[PDB]
Amino acid sequence: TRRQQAQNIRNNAAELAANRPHPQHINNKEEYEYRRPKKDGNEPSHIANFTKGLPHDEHTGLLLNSADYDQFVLGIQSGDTTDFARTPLGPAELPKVHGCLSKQKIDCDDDHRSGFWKSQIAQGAAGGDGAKLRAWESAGAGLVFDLEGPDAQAVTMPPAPRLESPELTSEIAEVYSQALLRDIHFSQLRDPGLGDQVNACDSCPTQLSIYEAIDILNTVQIEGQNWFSANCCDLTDDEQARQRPLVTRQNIFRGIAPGDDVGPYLSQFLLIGNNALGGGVFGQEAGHIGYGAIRIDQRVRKATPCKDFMTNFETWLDVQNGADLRGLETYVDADPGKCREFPAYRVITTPRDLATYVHYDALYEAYLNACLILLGMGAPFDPGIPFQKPDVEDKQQGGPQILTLVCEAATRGLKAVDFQKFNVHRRLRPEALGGLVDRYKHGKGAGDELKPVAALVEALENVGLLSKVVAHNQLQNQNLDRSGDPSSAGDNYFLPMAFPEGSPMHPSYGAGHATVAGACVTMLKAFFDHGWQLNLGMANGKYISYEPNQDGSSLQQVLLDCPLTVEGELNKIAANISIGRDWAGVHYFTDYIESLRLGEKIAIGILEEQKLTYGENFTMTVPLYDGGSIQI
Amino acid sequence: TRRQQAQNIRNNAAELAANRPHPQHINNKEEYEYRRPKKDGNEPSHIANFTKGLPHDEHTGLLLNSADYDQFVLGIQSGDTTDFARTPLGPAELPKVHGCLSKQKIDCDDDHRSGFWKSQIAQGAAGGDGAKLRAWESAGAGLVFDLEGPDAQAVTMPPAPRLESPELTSEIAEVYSQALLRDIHFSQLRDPGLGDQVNACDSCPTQLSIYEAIDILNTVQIEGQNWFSANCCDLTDDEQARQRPLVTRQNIFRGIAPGDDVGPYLSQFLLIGNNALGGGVFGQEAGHIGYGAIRIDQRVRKATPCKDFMTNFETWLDVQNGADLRGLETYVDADPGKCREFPAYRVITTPRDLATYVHYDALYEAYLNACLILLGMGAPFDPGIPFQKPDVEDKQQGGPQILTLVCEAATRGLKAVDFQKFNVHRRLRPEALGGLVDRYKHGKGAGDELKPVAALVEALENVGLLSKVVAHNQLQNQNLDRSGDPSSAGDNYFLPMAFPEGSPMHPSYGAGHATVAGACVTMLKAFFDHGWQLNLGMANGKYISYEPNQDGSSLQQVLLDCPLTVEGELNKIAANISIGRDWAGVHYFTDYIESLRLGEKIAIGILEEQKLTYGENFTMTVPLYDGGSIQI
Amino acid sequence: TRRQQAQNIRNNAAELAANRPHPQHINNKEEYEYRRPKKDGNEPSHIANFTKGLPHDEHTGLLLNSADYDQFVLGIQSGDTTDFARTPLGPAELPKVHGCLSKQKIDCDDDHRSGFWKSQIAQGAAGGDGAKLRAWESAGAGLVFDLEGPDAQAVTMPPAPRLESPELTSEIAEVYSQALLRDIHFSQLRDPGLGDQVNACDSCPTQLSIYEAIDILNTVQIEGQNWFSANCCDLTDDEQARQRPLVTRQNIFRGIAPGDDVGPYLSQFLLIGNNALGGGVFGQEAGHIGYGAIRIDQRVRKATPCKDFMTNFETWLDVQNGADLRGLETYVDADPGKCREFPAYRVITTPRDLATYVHYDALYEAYLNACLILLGMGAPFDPGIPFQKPDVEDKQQGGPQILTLVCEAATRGLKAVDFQKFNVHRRLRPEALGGLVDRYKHGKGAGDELKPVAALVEALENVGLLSKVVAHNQLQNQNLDRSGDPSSAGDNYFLPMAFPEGSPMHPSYGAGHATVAGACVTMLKAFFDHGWQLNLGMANGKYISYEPNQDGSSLQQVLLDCPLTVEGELNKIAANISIGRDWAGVHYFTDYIESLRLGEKIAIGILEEQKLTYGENFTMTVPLYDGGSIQI
Repeated sequence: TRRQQAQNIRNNAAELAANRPHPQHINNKEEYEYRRPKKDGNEPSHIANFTKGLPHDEHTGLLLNSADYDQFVLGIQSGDTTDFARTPLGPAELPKVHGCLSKQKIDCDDDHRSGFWKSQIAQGAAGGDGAKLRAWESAGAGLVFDLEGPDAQAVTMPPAPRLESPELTSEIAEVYSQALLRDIHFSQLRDPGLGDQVNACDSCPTQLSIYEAIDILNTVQIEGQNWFSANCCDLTDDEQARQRPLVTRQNIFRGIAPGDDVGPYLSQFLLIGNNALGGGVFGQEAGHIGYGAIRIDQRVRKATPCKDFMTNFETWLDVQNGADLRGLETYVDADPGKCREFPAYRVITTPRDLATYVHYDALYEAYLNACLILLGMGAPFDPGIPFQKPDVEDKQQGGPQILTLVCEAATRGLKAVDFQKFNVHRRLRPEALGGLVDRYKHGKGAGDELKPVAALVEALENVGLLSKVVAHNQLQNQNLDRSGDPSSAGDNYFLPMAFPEGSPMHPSYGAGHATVAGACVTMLKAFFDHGWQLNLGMANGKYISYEPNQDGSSLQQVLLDCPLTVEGELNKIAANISIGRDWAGVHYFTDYIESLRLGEKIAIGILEEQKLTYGENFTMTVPLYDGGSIQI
Repeated sequence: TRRQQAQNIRNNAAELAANRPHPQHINNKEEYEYRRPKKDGNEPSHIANFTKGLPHDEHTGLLLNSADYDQFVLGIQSGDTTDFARTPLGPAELPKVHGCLSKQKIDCDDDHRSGFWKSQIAQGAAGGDGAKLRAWESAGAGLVFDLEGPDAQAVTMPPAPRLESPELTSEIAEVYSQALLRDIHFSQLRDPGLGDQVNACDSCPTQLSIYEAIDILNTVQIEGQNWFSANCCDLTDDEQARQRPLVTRQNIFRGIAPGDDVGPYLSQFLLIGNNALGGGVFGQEAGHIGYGAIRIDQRVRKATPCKDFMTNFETWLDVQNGADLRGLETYVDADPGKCREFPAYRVITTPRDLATYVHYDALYEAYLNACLILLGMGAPFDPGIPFQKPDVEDKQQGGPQILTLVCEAATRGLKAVDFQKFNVHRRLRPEALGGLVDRYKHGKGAGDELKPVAALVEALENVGLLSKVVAHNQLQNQNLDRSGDPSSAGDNYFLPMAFPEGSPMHPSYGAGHATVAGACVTMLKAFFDHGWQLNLGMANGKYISYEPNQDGSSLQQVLLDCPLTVEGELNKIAANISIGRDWAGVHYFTDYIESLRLGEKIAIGILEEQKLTYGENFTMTVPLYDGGSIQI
Repeated sequence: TRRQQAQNIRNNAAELAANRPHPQHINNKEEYEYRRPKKDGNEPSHIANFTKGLPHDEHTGLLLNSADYDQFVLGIQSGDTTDFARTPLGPAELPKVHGCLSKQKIDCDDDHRSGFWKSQIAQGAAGGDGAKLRAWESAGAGLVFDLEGPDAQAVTMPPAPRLESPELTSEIAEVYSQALLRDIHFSQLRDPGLGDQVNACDSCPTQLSIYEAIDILNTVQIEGQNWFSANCCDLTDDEQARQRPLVTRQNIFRGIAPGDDVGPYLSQFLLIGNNALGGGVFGQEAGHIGYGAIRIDQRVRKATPCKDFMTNFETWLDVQNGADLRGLETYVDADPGKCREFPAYRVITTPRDLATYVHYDALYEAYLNACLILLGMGAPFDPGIPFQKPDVEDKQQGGPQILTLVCEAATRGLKAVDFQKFNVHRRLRPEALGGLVDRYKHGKGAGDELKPVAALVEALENVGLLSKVVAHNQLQNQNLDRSGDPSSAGDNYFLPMAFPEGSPMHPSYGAGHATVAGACVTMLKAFFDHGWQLNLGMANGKYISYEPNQDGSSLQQVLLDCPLTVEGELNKIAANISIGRDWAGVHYFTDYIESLRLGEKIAIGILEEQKLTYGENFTMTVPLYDGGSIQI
């Protein structure tokens, strides 16, 4: 009977996931490798680990005490609510006995917290009361199982690069450059041969151009070796797989995924909408997705340009001391004359607008919207699927199953990475590295604590990137909000941050956005005819695309020799959101790719388990990011 | 280890669902009860079963041949792709031998199909070629299992009413009235004491008012017994549970769910949006949901008022003969002067606009949007959940898990009902009953084929509802599109239909919308603090609500003694979409309630299975539609 | 072999209990429904939940902070000793930050605690030192399993009434009346036709009589609907089952259990003893149970009449603030002249004496004593049992097995309800509701916090019950112990309490006494010939009973048309103890009945599991409280 078959199919699906090979998780061992001097001993400095939220020394900016970090890990490893509650959080005083846990300055008894914060912004954040202290997010999310999809520890993602490696130097340099090119028009990030390029309507003091940035990444090197230039023999099988080619105007800041290089940087699905329901009142260039009978506006809230945060020591320290600064950024006010709340809201013109998109990005928003656009267009499903082709011939006739599935996959994604972030890699944030660079150039830290970073900064200084960043930060510090801060005239080398709180309160390696992106897009490519050429139009023989205006009032069309595919744009939107974090300065490149590669494994795993529920015995062809496609 | 624990938790969750009591599915036995005369015998007429798509006699309008229906069922029961492909579809010729299967008129060889259709619309539907033949949707969807949630046959929904019963007469009469009140302003559907009521800007010839409609439902009776008036003793335990009170201006067409009666008819979540991100450029009354950084417009496509379909025999017959007429309805063109594509798109003003909303309603659209509004407002989660309250105190801090869960539930919903629709109840559509009424009054059918309907029509004629419907249809037939049809001057009693194809190609009992509604809302009430009073505002002491303008340009505020709750509006939006179908004339009331009651059981079942994955050992309190709340 | 059979019978008994249907636990959802206003938000007030022990605001008397209650639940749900230890207890100060946990005033460092208490009694309780702080009892008792009997979560008891419901209003009104009739003679609680009625020897100022009280319960109504008057149709299947008839002189305060109405209120087993062992020196009217060779005195400690506690705000607040006041009540001193320590100890004359009986009632005391009386009388066992009838004929010949079984059942009882009290219903105590009434009439609470209670108090005021309670309390406050309290001249509406600490430190719904009562009596009815007519005697044709004297020196006989049965008195003693709490004002009526109905299910379950151990293959016939008897 079905009662038996139901219990079995569910039991069989559990055994499938159990029979799948379980890998062993490896890290760069940096955690306990790099050390600093204590009284009659050397201790692990944890400069190359995530330390945001823990007590940071208010003068130095380094991890205040190691015993805090050692307790912090034990709470993750033991998975105990009690152990994690003993870990000190925020500004702290050092213990009188050596090796004991730091004393937390802030508690529940503090209604006014202005005194503890060193930055003017944080001091007057909570309407004058003083900024609140935020804790670590989803610490015990990696220790939760699921009824469908592979387990969190049943899949791993290969180890992250090191400070001494040439690979990282290119990654941090790439992130720095993106911060200086955050106000650039998206039309610049592509080969000028495709169409006429434009400059952002708002004239912003730029310390770096594209042409310069391309030279930096090809020139930057450690021990006379560039990441892009290094031949296969020198690199490991891991590094070989995630190695990129020489940086080009087309492929700069673009993900290594089929169809990313083809067309403009910005995926169509983040711009275009569906044709107006029934009698077409507007075209696809309008930017209204066919959300059934209602619509979805593709315009995003415009963050007031040339406004970066965490540019000086005081601002940076306070954030790394867990100062809650969410929603302190300002946005452009609307124009009464113009319709559709412009400029207050506008089409994604510059990387800033993408950073804002991903700042409050709903988990699957980017990929749900993509599914709606394709459904409204009338895109065919991968022929292998049942109830396709004519209604008359076969007497049978789904969208419902795919729509739920893109959301299903995201959940499984977060739990897989939340283990990798915390339990395995425990990697520092790019902004947290941005600090280390400045600290070395100010000659802070005890003995040879920051000696590991010495090799990194020289390459960044030798390519002349640091010189620009210091000059760029100087102009940002003339702002009244952080001008009062003592370090304003201190030539701060800190990587500029898009959000006042910068990165979230969870480690860098494994990206929440990228893991969800890889899983959600994989599901969409599985169901849809991945190859299907988007019939957006044709103009003067060559096939038509879209990209934003200089003011972002409408979509400027771009004309391509070959048409854009569903796969190419699905891979491109996956890259956009994942790299969208890299633009804000919260993830490295390698965070994008390895999370994405893990993302599809979680997704694939679900489809293989859900395959037993269907008695049709069909096949689904899923195109992979690493070349060929897998039959399910 | 986890590898073992992972396999077990999944195996344990399967046993939980298997240990749950499995009910036995019962129907009204109407299927093979009502009979008609053949040569030297009586055969099952199947007048009280879903027959849409099968061959209907082109002169009579009845089921052409029973052998077609008997084959149709066998394909569902056997669950064989081959058997279901032999069932004849669309216009057909009768066999020369008696008891053999009908010969299908249309095939793949027909490029032009204009000749087979009797209605002018269908004849010139496919740009002059002639309307296409659509098949049955999701026939084998009820025969699919899932990794999470209870099985399709592990849960049932009690049997549907009969033609002879007084309960149905009120339900069909309620649906008829809604068709005549489809152009009514939503401000009318509430007690006038709450605020000033308005009339729809567009002046439509109305054959029925609210005041009249309220009398009809209280007056209408079978064997001198009204559905609302009948005492508990007379009714069964099933009928007792789904019994309603005497119809009131407040509770007319409103679902029996806590908070449905309270406030206006239209739920806030189908009107209001979230406050503009960052610096508030607009208010909640704007109707922009906080879809992360972008937004969702709450305005829906306006279907040109006073336009109904399937009003005459020719139009009705062709649809019941599986004529594909999707997207033949016309919509109002935009005004160049006004912003935000008005009136082309507008706020949901009249039931028509709700019918359009649910015509292309994305599965979870109504309930996802509701989740976003609550999340953007900053609504608290049911306190029982982990990582709540202060960040500092507990050192821990989800929306991601609930956002996926509302989508997860919908999928499981469709497979549960798709069994009930096809495998169990196989109930006719309200539009298909609308035909039966007309046929009896035209004196069609062989012998006492429609004798069962005789008792129904008399009550509808005795309350004077039919008289209005005939008068209402007359005006609709003066339209040029169906004026040429012979039955235009024939006093057609057919229930007017909102969509040209009317109902979908799957039986009435068990509602796709309502089953998904019940499941999706149940999930939202579980996570959110169900009681939480919405702080939409306060005006002159009394708490403030919203409802549309007469032209639907903005939101007119309504002032209530007590504030609106999250539960009340979540129950109300659940009712709106489910009843939204009843307005279009595709579902009865009982379809709304029993699907919804089944919906929460599917939802509850998932949460109980997913409970094993968490080692926190918390509790979730879920408020039920039938009074008290269940602890998970 | 037996070694195998022993392991199997035990394994088989475990599977039996596992195969029994497991219900799903539902509550009135009141917990998170009723809300109060905080700064820019609404929070769950928890006015309708058990909050005794938690911090209560010392001016208002309401729950001081919700975050305390939310922590309190999490400790129960998580079942963690650590989490429950963080919950604040007793008088507390509010936190400076909002949403954080309240600071406990008292700790281990306080030797003198007089300062924290607001009531004179509590201040000078611990011999001048100041009352101690008591904690919650048997919080983790509901999370313990057993080797015999069904599991705690394998059985549930249907949900409790609400403040808005008419059912509760009658229940609270019934409890209030009992407090005013607590000094009444037990001869009054019966139809005067049975025999001559007497008044309590001690003349007590009574604000309410029986005749008045009977009118109150029939008159009291919510929305013009009385609990006893309401027809079946209006009520739910749960309410239908626990619905009572119009209150009568016979059935007033008497449980709905076969034989409760028959005879006097007070069960014989709480008065009579066994005939003196060997040569009868005294009769059964003496009140000496045949405890083997020794005896048990049926006389109870006399609490000095007209002495009630928690009559003013200060006394009430301190108790609800967990002030330990156990054993502060005074008892009547003995008379040197009279034998058998009278009046210090006496026969149960007034409900006060029953409240004292159940104040220190040993778990099974009432039901063990009942078993001894029946055994000493020579009552026959239910014929189905082995080794019955003649010794000569059958060559075989138990009391030992039943004597242990009544004690066995009690243990299983407490663990079943302790889940319902804490984990499920979490219902407030009647005394805690008694406060809410007063608070509303003093116009305390923030905004519409107590609006829910508004409907309740009006009915109590409209029947004129409150007027008496205020007048009754005034006289009690003239006592020197609570006269100094500021609220003495404040017209206090608080329900008078029998014990200085009133109710115990565990929620109201599910009664420890009633659950044990239902289980213990069920076991006794199973073994004994339930029907057996007690041969207490015969006087002037009609059969003889007993009830106390006005001074309580002996037993006054009552003469009945039909004789009393074992079942009737076993059901009556079960009711007496359960309602004995209702007299003290610690349980509602519904607490008595639903606990009792759950009690027999726990008991029945044990007998079914223990059935496998016997190879005789006999049957036991158990008479149920809901009509017919079940064969085991």
